Amino acid sequence: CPLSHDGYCLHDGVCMYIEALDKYACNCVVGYIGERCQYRDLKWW
Amino acid sequence: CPLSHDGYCLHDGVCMYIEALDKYACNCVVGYIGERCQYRDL
Repeated sequence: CPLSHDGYCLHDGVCMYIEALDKYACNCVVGYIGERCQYRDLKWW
Repeated sequence: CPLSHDGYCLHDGVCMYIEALDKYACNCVVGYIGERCQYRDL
């Protein structure tokens, strides 16, 4: 996830290093899913 | 949307009642796809 893009992850998410995923990905807010959190999971609340 | 509680259409979308079918529809905002506007179309 582009650490310079600034607004790469959508819906108030934040690009960072997720250890559990041992990668630099989008850390979305509870509910959203997808590479940049573009999708919403209505089954997850 | 006569519904008392807000949130049927996520992401600033407006809801509407389709009498003929007793079904609810949503008027998502541009860039949003889905029955209730869940998906952002990039």
